[PDB]
Amino acid sequence: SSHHHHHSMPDNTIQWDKDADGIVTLTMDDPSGSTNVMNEAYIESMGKAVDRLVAEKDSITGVVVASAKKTFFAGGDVKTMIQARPEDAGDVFNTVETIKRQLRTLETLGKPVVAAINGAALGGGLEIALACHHRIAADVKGSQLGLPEVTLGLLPGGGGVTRTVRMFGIQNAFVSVLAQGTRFKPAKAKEIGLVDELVATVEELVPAAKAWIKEELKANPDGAGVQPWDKKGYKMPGGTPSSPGLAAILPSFPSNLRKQLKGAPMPAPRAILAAAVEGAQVDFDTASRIESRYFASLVTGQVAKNMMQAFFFDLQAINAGGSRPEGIGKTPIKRIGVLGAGMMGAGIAYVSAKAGYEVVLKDVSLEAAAKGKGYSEKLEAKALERGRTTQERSDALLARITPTADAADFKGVDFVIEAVFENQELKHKVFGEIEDIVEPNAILGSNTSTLPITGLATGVKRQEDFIGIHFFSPVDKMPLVEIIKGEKTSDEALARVFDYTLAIGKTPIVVNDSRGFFTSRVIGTFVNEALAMLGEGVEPASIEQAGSQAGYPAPPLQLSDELNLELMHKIAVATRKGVEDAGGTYQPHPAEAVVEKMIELGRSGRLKGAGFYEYADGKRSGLWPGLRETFKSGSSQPPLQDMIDRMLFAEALETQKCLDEGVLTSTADANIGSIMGIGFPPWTGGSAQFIVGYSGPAGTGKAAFVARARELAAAYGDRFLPPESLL
Amino acid sequence: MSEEAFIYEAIRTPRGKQKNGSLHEVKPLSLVVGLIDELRKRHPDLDENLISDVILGCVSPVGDQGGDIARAAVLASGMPVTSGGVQLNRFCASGLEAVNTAAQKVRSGWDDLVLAGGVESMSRVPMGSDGGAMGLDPATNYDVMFVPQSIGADLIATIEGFSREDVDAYALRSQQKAAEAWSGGYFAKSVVPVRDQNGLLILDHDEHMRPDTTKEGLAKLKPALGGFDDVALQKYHWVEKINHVHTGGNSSGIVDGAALVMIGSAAAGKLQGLTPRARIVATATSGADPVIMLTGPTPATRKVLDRAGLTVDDIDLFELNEAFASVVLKFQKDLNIPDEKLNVNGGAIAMGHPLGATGAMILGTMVDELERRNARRALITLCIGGGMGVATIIERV
Amino acid sequence: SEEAFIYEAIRTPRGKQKNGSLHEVKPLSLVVGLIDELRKRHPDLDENLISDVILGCVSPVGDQGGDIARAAVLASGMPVTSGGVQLNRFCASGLEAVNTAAQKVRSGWDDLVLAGGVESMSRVPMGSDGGAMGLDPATNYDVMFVPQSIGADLIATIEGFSREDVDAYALRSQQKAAEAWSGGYFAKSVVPVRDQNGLLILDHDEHMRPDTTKEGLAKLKPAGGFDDVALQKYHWVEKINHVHTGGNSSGIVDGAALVMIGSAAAGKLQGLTPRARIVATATSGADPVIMLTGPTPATRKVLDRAGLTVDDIDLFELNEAFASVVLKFQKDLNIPDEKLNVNGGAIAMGHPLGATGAMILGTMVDELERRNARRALITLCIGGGMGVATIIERV
Ligand SMILES: O=[N+]([O-])c1ccc(S(=O)(=O)O)cc1
Ligand SMILES: O=[N+]([O-])c1ccc(S(=O)(=O)O)cc1
Ligand SMILES: O=[N+]([O-])c1ccc(S(=O)(=O)O)cc1
Ligand SMILES: O=[N+]([O-])c1ccc(S(=O)(=O)O)cc1
Repeated sequence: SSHHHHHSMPDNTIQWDKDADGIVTLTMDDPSGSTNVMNEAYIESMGKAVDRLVAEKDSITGVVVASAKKTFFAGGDVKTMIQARPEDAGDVFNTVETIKRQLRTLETLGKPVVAAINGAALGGGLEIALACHHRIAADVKGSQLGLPEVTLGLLPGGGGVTRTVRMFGIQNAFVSVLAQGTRFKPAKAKEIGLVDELVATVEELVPAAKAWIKEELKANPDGAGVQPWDKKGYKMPGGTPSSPGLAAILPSFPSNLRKQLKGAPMPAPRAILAAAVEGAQVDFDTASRIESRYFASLVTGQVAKNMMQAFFFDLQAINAGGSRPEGIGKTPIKRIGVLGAGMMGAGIAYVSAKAGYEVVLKDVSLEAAAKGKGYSEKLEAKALERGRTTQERSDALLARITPTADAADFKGVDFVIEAVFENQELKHKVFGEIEDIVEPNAILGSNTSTLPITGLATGVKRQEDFIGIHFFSPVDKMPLVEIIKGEKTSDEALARVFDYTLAIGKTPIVVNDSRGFFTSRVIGTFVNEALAMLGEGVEPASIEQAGSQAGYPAPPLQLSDELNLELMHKIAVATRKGVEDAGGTYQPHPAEAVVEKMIELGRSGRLKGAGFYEYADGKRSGLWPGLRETFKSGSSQPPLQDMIDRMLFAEALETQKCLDEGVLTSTADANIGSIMGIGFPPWTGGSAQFIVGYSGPAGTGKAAFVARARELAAAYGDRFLPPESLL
Repeated sequence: MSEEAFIYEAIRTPRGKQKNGSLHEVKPLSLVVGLIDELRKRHPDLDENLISDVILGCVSPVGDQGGDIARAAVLASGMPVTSGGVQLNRFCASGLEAVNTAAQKVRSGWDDLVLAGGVESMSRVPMGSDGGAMGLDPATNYDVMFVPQSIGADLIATIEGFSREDVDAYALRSQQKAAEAWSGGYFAKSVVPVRDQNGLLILDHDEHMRPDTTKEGLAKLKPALGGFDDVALQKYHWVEKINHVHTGGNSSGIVDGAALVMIGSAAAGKLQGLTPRARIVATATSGADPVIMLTGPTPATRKVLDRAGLTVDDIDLFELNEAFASVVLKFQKDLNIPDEKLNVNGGAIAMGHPLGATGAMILGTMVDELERRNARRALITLCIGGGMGVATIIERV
Repeated sequence: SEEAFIYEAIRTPRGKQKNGSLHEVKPLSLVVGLIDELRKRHPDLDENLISDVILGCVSPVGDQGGDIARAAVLASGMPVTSGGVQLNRFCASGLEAVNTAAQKVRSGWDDLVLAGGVESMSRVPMGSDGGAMGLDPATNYDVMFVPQSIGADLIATIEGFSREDVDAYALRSQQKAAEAWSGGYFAKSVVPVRDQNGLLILDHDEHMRPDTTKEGLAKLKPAGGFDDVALQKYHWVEKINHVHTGGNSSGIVDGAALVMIGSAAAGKLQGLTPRARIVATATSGADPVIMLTGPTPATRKVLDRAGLTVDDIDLFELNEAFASVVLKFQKDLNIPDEKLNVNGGAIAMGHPLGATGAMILGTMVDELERRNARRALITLCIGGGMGVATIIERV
């Protein structure tokens, strides 16, 4: 009933102003930061303002909600939400019920309420705007509008689910706005219905809002301040679950979502769909209360804590010079030179020119370098028809990519990114033929998968400017850039590649030099557990199903063909040689027997035409039918959860080893690096968070991770034994 | 144990087709009343006060079929107001479950004479018109891993290795044995033609039958969004691809129909001068996985044979509803059922599957075929959604 | 041969129709919550021995369609062999499910069966299923369909039950229900409803108005041609005295109930204590225009079937659909006033159609044990003119 939490004290965030017409202007200006956010201060501040709008309603004709910041209103207090324990469900429920009670009063005041959206209105901010009767957005660079709480394992618990279903129906609200937390530019926001009007600048917002209140009261006095769903003849778009047109396809919505998530344990889209459908069956207030319960179900959960730790806290520290050297200034980059025009080098030239840099794309012949720039043309021709870029913009993009085969065309290059074959001699030869033509103060980067950077750095004169800049195919999609630090690599170079990573719109992690680095080494334990399971006799279909239901983007056998089993065998030949001649004994992984068995059958992967799958006419066909007879598949039928856990634990344990060996310097880089680089499932929050935030039938936390690891060690092998650092 | 339950009459209507059907203009309440009036015509001197209940299976108790359609049948037919009337819904075996409950009511000794059967006018009340406790609950639908009946049958055929030609062979076989049964006059005394309020004929035959079916005709048919494949394979992770072999010609037909069975004790029949036509030996209920949805009959048939103290060799006639050809083929292969004892007079692929009434229709079919062959025992069973099963064993008197 | 025993009998609180606490709760959730409670009371129960789950539901559409009994089996995680069947005998659906379960136990072809009902009337109002006496004017015109409310008024008119007479019974039920709650009678059987987070939703029958006065009951106003249709059949009465209001009629509420019924062998095999024995069941009825009448021949039948008379029964429990129905039942069989609906009835707590027969069944199971008494008789009136009755004996 009350608009307040309690039923010394928080600060105040809302300014009050009542003009001579009777229009109140609520300006949100939280003094504890540059962005209005949903916290104790706002809840108590809006509580007072809503109480005052009721007490003085005789002398009030309309309300205008505005912001004094760059942004309108952005999100909530993650520092407080990430601490909600299962025993805090009552307080979480009462909070969002209080937050929505204020908006419900503001919404049913009998007077028009207009949102003066200046900057970004994301999450809790858009939920305030949706409580208004009319929304005006200033079309300005940077402004965004959306409800992205699903990307943190939450749901729009401030009426976002209940109101968007009221505005667009169950299907459109779930697909477009809710289930993926889509952010919208103000132009697209007006196109879909989240925003009603647009203005040129922010100075016109408040005056255009009062002009709308004036016309609305004069032209539509009966329905002024009444939302469409608060009218007698309201009909939900697309129908309600009782209407037969929707009840025919509604039972298919959960199964379609189960297909989208590939059976992964992510609870937020499931809860959003339930709250939406259950809400459409009842009145607005009962629907809003159901929305609160599903919100308290997610905030007190473990997956939401993993996502909030990874995509909020961990990502903020990385993007704020967390791993970047401190006392290093900037050094802008003029022209880029890319050695090699494969799907890697041609993709590096695309993202470098998509950011605005001039690129020189060298290969062996002009015939191949022109096919390297042809990788950027196809990604531009597709962007023209879909409508993301313009014609004058796509022409200026490809014009920065000058393909060549002449080593002399690298004159005037201050950033070198090599992407040729993984051969230490070839890289020594390639960098030796280029180090004297480029600038003296250039960056010499090497897109390397496994070869140590210290060894590669011997074949150049200035070893300070030699560094590993590991990209991921396809470069136009993968957002991580693994930056490797050789022994002779200088801190000054770390920053220049760090800043280059942010310039192309990518996320950096700093890694110390060692074979496998962090991404390739950890993803090796992922494919090795699946190949071992295949040799042990597990069904190939069950293996891929376990990899998809675990949360990975690509199943492991499918990924092995993309990685090419010729490269996998070579890595074992080198790793076996670096221990035998070093005066030791090599314990070969059981997956190596499966690797060589496929090589012997002439099935090295997708590059050579046939691997674990078959590949007719480019696209991938089904599994190779002879795979079952080759490995006696079916004789081993372990639990699916054991297959899933063996893949998750192999990477989680190997990640802890990298943190032990000093390969990674922070848990934040371990999480984002695992998620964005090798595709570790987002619901885990990273292969390091997977340990401390583990949950299963055994228990919760690091203690339960160890217990489940020892359970796998008893039945599968020693490699699932936790290191001392976790004991 | 206590009292023994006997079948005294078991009739049904012709099954009118869905598209341009002859029974589409007939309210389902009238289909039941018509069978009630036929029982009166066969026994004019019966004291209807002894009838203590009317139990009708109905999977979609909505619209023309809502409001306890069994009670409306008691009142509309002018039956004694003390004769009760109750609708039940166990999906596909609602018809047989009604007969089973009627027999179990007589066995308990607290009911003498009971009418039982089912009704389903699928051309007027389509499947799913009742909504669904799970259909509108996405939180439950998500967790229970729900897969429709058709995709389970495609999966059953994929696992057990039944090709498109294999299931189309059984479909042709059912179309033949049904046409042979109609020509031989096997159904003439139990299929009661539907007539209007003026006595004019509306339908006298199962008009869904396609008696001129050929192996080539079934091969030309096509298999019937959603994502239920990705859901089914998430549970059966060892299966790569589902082979969609089922079409509109190898699956049961959408039809309208009704069925009525009169069940009572031996004292009830002797008191009313009724000749027992068969005896209910045993019933049972079991099932298997809910995603495959259709492997329910297998443990239900074993549990009813184990209860009656019989084996597969002791059963003269097997009657399994032809919801999908792969389900019958699996049931045949698993129990090693002789092909000369299984659905000998055709099944739902030829004549139709009026959900709530199918159980009582195929029960009355075996009561007649046992007398015509002068055989001893018959076993009737049906698959059900969620992985349910209901089996019944009868013995000719 | 086999005897049927009641091992557990629980129910949810009954949430009212207007601004009710259970309006946001799916009727499927109500049944699952009762299943989770039976598991808590017997965690080492082998659920594979449960062969069927029989639920009564008068309006099986929307949230209550698609065989809600089967959904309670799958959603709760019970074995897929546990059956699941929904039935509908109007107001007796709850008691019919219990009786049918007991009859399936006696036949020997069922070992352990759950039985009960569910009716979320605030989400699925009665009549949502349609019916063959509204969409078919030909049969409606012939059977002389008259609602239950008018038959109750007609019963009071014929029997001489004044407006003060029926309101006196309404006050009597409100008092006896408040006394039973405060006395802790319902503490063990009424299972409070909670959400997905364990937060409390409802823990009491909120339709109760325990501060009711006879002065306030007389302030109430009573509840299409049905008056003339009824008198066409009952031509000896000139006018129908409308005496029933929302204060002396049953309450429209949400709720569910569950009963565990099985054989003595199944009870021993699973370590369950039998709380009562189902002696006999019976069905009958009377005229379909006055409708409600029907319990009286159904009660005489179950008494004659068990070789018992009125003087052999310790407690009588008849559903308080309308006040005149209970007063007519009490007048006919000459029920002592202190034996009838001793812990209150539907007038105070509610009548969730599909589950009511199973709620009053469990209410008598508790009161027999609380008083250390022998027998009790449970019955309900039904639309269309039916009626079912059950006699239980304490063990
Ligand atoms: O952002 N929040 O969800 C939030 C909830 C509760 C509180 S408070 O109860 O500590 O005032 C503050 C912020
Ligand atoms: O609404 N909320 O997200 C919320 C989070 C945490 C807390 S608590 O930890 O202060 O109990 C209260 C409310
Ligand atoms: O700016 N952001 O990246 C952002 C992410 C999530 C949220 S929310 O989940 O708290 O609504 C708000 C803002
Ligand atoms: O893809 N792989 O199978 C793979 C195996 C081992 C290594 S490692 O020796 O560098 O750790 C890297 C990659």
